[PDB]
Amino acid sequence: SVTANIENVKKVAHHIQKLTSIVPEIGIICGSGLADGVKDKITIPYTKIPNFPQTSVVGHSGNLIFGTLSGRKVVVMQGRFHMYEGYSNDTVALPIRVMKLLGVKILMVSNAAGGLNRSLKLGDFVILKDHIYLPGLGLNNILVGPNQEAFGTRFPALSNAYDRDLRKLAVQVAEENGFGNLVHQGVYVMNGGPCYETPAECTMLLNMGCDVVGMSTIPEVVIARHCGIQVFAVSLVTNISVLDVESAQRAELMQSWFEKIIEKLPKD
Amino acid sequence: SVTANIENVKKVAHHIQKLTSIVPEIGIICGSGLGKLADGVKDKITIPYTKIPNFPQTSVVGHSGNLIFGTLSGRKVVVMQGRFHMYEGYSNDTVALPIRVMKLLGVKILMVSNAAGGLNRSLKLGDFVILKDHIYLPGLGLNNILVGPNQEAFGTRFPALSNAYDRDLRKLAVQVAEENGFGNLVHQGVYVMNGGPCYETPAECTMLLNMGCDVVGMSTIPEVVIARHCGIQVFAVSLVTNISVLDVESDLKPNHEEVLATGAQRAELMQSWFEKIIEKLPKD
Amino acid sequence: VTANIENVKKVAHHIQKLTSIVPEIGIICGSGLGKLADGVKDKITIPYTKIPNFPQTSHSGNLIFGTLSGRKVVVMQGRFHMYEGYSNDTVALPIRVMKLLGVKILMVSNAAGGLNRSLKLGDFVILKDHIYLPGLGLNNILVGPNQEAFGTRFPALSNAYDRDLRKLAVQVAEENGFGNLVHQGVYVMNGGPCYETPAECTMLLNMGCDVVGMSTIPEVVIARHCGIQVFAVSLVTNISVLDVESDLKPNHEEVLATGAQRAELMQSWFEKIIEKLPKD
Ligand SMILES: Nc1nc2c(Cc3cccnc3)c[nH]c2c(=O)[nH]1
Ligand SMILES: Nc1nc2c(Cc3cccnc3)c[nH]c2c(=O)[nH]1
Ligand SMILES: Nc1nc2c(Cc3cccnc3)c[nH]c2c(=O)[nH]1
Repeated sequence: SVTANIENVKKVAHHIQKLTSIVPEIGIICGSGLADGVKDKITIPYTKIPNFPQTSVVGHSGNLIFGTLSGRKVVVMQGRFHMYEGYSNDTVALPIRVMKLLGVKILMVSNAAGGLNRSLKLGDFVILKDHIYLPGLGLNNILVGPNQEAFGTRFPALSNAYDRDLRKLAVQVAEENGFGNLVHQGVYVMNGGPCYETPAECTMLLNMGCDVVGMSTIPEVVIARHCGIQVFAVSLVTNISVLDVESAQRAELMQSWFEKIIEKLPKD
Repeated sequence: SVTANIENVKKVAHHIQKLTSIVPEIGIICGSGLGKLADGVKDKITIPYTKIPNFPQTSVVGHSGNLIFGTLSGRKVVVMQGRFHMYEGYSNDTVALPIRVMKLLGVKILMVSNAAGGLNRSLKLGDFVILKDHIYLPGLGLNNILVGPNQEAFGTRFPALSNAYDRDLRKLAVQVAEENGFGNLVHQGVYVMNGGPCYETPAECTMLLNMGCDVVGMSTIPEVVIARHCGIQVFAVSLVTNISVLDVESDLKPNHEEVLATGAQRAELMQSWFEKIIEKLPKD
Repeated sequence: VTANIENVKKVAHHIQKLTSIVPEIGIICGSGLGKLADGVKDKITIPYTKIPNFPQTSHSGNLIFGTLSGRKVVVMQGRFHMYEGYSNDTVALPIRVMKLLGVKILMVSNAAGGLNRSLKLGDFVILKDHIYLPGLGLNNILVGPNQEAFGTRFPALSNAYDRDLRKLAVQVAEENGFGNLVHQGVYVMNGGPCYETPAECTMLLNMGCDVVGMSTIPEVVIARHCGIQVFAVSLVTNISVLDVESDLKPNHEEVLATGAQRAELMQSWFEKIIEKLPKD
């Protein structure tokens, strides 16, 4: 890993700009579980980008996808970097800082999560309105280390981290497209991973006021807000958390939802 | 330290197999209270960690740890004498390797004891608390022993911990305690790991109790996580070596000498308990 | 360099060659103790940069020896915070150096957010206990081989915030007419460097925490480990926001400003405490 400072980020941004003329205004991290629908698209493999972080192979590398979507210029990250895999703070931060320099103003991110809130059902959508960053509370915050002042301040507040206006809009779109009944808003808590929670851990997290639980996202969100990118994030409830020791389907819908949100985003 | 990958683990397992012919089916990590257990082992061969290439090395005021093979209640066991605790600064790979070596040697069941403070207010000094679940605070916080590339030869990328403390082994242990006349000492509860090496402040204890924790210690969970990852069945018990202090105004305090002494007091009972459990384990 | 007896001895001896003051009280100036450094009489200033192997800061820090209310003190101007990326050994060494120099009591101030709903801006919250979130999570300053020359493998934190020093500090505030500003409570450490979200604040409050900050606990842990008595106060520089719907937010400039506002009061308070410390 190398440092996500202005110098290195500039270098990566410029290489990318030589491969495409698209200036992205919206960044999309897709998680669980569209990229096609993107029109006039060019695909850049991470492997073709000097110093861009590399992904988990098996046989297949990640891609950066530029193009348009609902008439908006977007860049899509296909292939994420998760802390449980062992990646450094700098590795996880760089792609987000590269988006900033490329022009990105809004980050949209989806993930899969377990449902703690007892009123949640399988397949529900839970818009993040706040989070609890357990690793960050415990000295593994993605921002630990010298601050890169070119991107943001030493002590960031996370006041309106999940932009309330984007949340309102997303609810409105779901409502008028007839699935407002699947959509909730709640608190996402990050478990460092890679283990699923024990029933005791789930019970503790619920009593902590958490609604859903996952292993991702918060580090990106922290980096995004740090450099002034607006954030929208949703969890797909892919399972109901088990609280007692004694104890691809929604993809099309989710894609359509993001597509219809982007179409209504206020454009400068 | 060497990565706990299949290559390195294989190498260590093979060296050990050259020093003994015992194929262990039960693995025992002696904590507080299992000091005497090591002795009762019959037909035993002792292998010092120092004689095992690439096996992690221990601390014990100079004296090295040992691996002890032999039989116990007619069952073939391997006993780890000397553990690796995270607060000592050991790596994830160091702590994981011994457990993965057991897997390749044939181990099917891991039995582990430890000492812990009593958070649940109904607990008494010297009580036995069988773990039925845990809260892995370091794991929640990105210091999970499994962080890093997954070793697929041993297990999956995203393990569930559904029945981590095998319910059948727990039921059996309760039965053995009951019929041998000490069922009144035995409880079941949730163990929470504090990374250590400090004892908890009263405020921390109060928080952990309200979190739903019954006992608190500094060990064990990492081994249990590695064991479950590679499909070994787990049985674990805490000896309550002290009552957690919840009030800043108190003058009671955790004393490591008193912790060691309680362990030594219940040691004979605990050894007998493990010995009688092993004797009733369903044998393939 | 490892904070072992050999390295600490080396640093202690170098310092002792630059000054004859044997300190009995150690002061870590946080938010509010800016002015305290000045009031120190007969003072010699030693810059960290002149001390071989002493940790380096992020203008350099200084070690200030001298007297204060007739007592011999050493003042650390410039701290080492974990969020900056410093090692356990780096944070621990200065405190271990104090031990060898003669320090018996550590006084520390910091700035914190107010979780307890009864707290007001500019209040003083004497620490009577703490919750060490990084410590619970395997990032305890003491992780690693134990340095036996300084203390035991498994330290208790029974009376970490000496009850007698707390009682005294309350008495001093009371008789000097600001007893109404002073509370006692539980301090929780957030590793940092981010301010807490409303959800995190809500969780921390329900955990039983009164104030939240990013410092102090590691030094306290090292101090208690080697048997130094500890006194620590938080200045409430902001009220924690518990609601996502609010438009109030933590502002570092307002944090700095509140600190500077109460600085004179805080200095006077530490000065009048030291004056009443039982002297061997
Ligand atoms: N911590 C946690 N994460 C998840 C996820 C996210 C995930 C996990 C593994 C593979 N792919 C995605 C889904 N459910 C949960 C959960 O319950 N807890
Ligand atoms: N955190 C915590 N740990 C323990 C232990 C574990 C132990 C092992 C060896 C020596 N000393 C302690 C026992 N009791 C406690 C406890 O109360 N809290
Ligand atoms: N975590 C947290 N810390 C603080 C502080 C301390 C501080 C020191 C340096 C810069 N900024 C803040 C003051 N208030 C808070 C807070 O609310 N939360």
